[PDB]
Order: sequence, then structure tokens, then C-alpha cells
Amino acid sequence: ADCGLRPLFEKKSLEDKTERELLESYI
Amino acid sequence: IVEGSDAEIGMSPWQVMLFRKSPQELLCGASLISDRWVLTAAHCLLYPPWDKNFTENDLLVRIGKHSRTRYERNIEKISMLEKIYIHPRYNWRENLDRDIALMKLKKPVAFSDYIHPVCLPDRETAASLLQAGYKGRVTGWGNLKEGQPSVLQVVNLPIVERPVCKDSTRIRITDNMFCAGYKPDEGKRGDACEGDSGGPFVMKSPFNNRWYQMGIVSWGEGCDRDGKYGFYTHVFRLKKWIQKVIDQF
DNA sequence: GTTGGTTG
DNA sequence: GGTTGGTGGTTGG
Ligand SMILES: *[PH](O)(O)OCCCOc1cccc2c(OCCCOP(=O)(O)OCCCOc3cccc4c(O)cccc34)cccc12
Ligand SMILES: *C[C@@](*)(O)[C@H](CCCNC(N)=[NH2+])NC(=O)[C@@H]1CCCN1C(=O)[C@H](N)Cc1ccccc1
Ligand SMILES: [K+]
Ligand code: NA
Repeated sequence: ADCGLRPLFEKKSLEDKTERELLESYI
Repeated sequence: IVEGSDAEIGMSPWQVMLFRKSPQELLCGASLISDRWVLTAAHCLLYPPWDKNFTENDLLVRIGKHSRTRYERNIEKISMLEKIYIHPRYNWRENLDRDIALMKLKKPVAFSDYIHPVCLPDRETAASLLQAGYKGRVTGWGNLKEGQPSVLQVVNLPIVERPVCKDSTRIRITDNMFCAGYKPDEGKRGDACEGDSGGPFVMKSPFNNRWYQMGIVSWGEGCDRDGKYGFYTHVFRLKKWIQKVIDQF
């Protein structure tokens, strides 16, 4: 139930350089 | 990966590398789904047409890696397979249908900054996110051209509608497979290649900010060719088999 | 059915 | 140092 949250990313409120491309595609 | 870029540290902490023992060689990508279970493409382990048969003894699973070649001290963990589980209806003869396999590890892994499980989709997660035009993310250590990168590569590609998939190849498509990649007139490109098989095609849920594995790198014709699109095992369509096998063993 | 010949 | 301790190593520079 901890799956899919990255310790160095989501778990720390930081974003990787490209994940914005993914979310943006959903428009 | 073709036309991708270096993964940042811990950007894909479920990424797994399938390592042949003798000779020491990188075979394939895989992915971590629990502390005990790893997911990969069937063809990685079994492909008679190229004389490919690997079982438990032949293989190592390396987890938490970033550097392709170098051992990573106190970052990467190494497990041995207790039991492989190819999907019974895996069609190595014609079209790599149900190109999927599970592997239970002998010792469960400790999670860390670099090793962390991905989520597998449910009905609606699949339904909403798996759609023509939505981009996903492919990672792996495979070939940079129709290769040998030093560090885990990454690329994001748009899911493509069936008609375009089917009309791109004379190989018979099924609904256990989807295709992804930029069309010829889109200026952006990129693809998985030979070596990336078993690696996940992941999507971030805008609903709960979680990563779901929608796909497994399966096949394609060359790499990064205008008019051609890489193909991925449809992970959800095979979700029941996955749960089935986990429950039992 | 770990399952709708490529396999026993 | 590093994604990690103390001349390579389960390993490059
Ligand atoms: P690629 O193309 O970068 O090739 C590698 C070349 C760089 O080599 C090294 C860079 C950094 C560190 C080391 C190294 O470190 C282990 C010991 C840590 O330091 P120390 O306290 O043991 O060293 C004492 C001081 C020695 O410093 C130098 C010695 C010789 C030359 C130079 C120099 O030109 C600039 C600065 C310092 C020194 C071990 C081996 C290689 C490298
Ligand atoms: C095993 C994996 O490393 C690799 C991934 C290829 C990714 N392709 C692209 N460009 N998206 N898969 C393969 O090499 C597969 C397994 C066997 C051969 N193969 C192919 O992709 C063939 N080129 C095409 C093919 C042959 C037989 C049946 C279906 C497809
Ligand atoms: K070192
Ligand atoms: Na293409």
C-alpha cells in the first residue's frame, strides 16, 4: 500500500525533470 | 533506449535488471511490484527461435541500480530467483502474445531511496489512464540505436490508438498488447530497443500522484522508425493471472 | 489449468 | 565523492 511513491521524489514533494510532460499530456 | 536521457537517481526505483551469470551479461529489464515479486517479459527467459532458455540458476536480479556495468556499493541489492513463472498462453511462435513472466525471489528485499515498488493498475486506473495521446514512461539499459549506455535511460512516449498500431506492422496485434511512440509528423521521437524488454511502461496517476505499470516492453521492428511503434504487454488485461499466481505461490 | 499448437 | 567506505573490490575514474 506504499507502492508508486518515490522516496526521493513524491515522498519529498520534489518533481523529476519530465513528469510534468506526463501530467500535461492529460489535456 | 533510443532518444532518451539519463535517469536521475531514484527516478525509477522499481526498475530491475536481469543479469545472466555466465557469461556475466545484461539480459533484460524487469520491475519490482512487491518485496518478493518481480515482473518481466516472457521472451527474456524463453525464446526457442533464438535458442533462449534460462531458469532459476542462470540468472541474477539486480535492484536499485543506475550504472549499467559498475557494481554499486551499499545502493544496489542482489537477489536470486526461487521460481520463474512464464504465462501458459505465451505465444513465442507467432507474435509474443502474453509476453509476461513473474519471478519470486528467494530472499525479500529491503526498501530504500533507490528500491521501491510500483503500483499495478485496477479496472478504472487502466480505463482512465490507458488512452490514445496520454504519454507514459519507458526506462532501461538497452540499446541507444538499432547501444550500450552507461547509465539507466528514460523516455516518455504517447500511447497510440489501435488502428495506427495494427496498420504499422504485418504482425498480428492482440489486446494483450498496446503500442506507443510519436507519429512521423510530431518532431519528437524516441523508442525502446533490443535490451529494454521486461522494463515497465509506467504512468503517473493525476488522481493520487502514484506510478502505475501499464506496460512491459515486448517488441518492435527496428527502433525509432517513422511509421513504427514499440509494443508493450498490456499489464492490466493480465492482472488476474498476476494476482492468481501471487495468491497461490 | 499459473490457461483459449509453440507444449505434456 | 558519488546514488556509497575505506590504490581494486561483487566496480570506473
Ligand atoms: P578521469 O578521466 O577523471 O581520470 C581520473 C583522474 C582523477 O583522479 C582522481 C581524482 C580524485 C581523487 C583520486 C583519488 O583519490 C583517492 C585518495 C583521496 O585523496 P588523498 O588524500 O588520498 O590524496 C592526497 C593528495 C593527492 O592529490 C593529488 C595527487 C596527484 C595529482 C593531483 C592533482 O593533479 C590534483 C589534485 C590532487 C592531486 C585516487 C586516484 C585518482 C583520483
Ligand atoms: C527482448 C527485448 O529486449 C526486445 C525489446 C524490443 C523493443 N522493440 C522496440 N523497438 N520497441 N524484444 C525483442 O527482441 C523481441 C523478442 C523476439 C524478437 N523481438 C522483436 O521485437 C522482433 N523484432 C519482432 C517480432 C518477432 C517475433 C514476434 C513478434 C515480434
Ligand atoms: K571508489
Ligand atoms: Na516512431
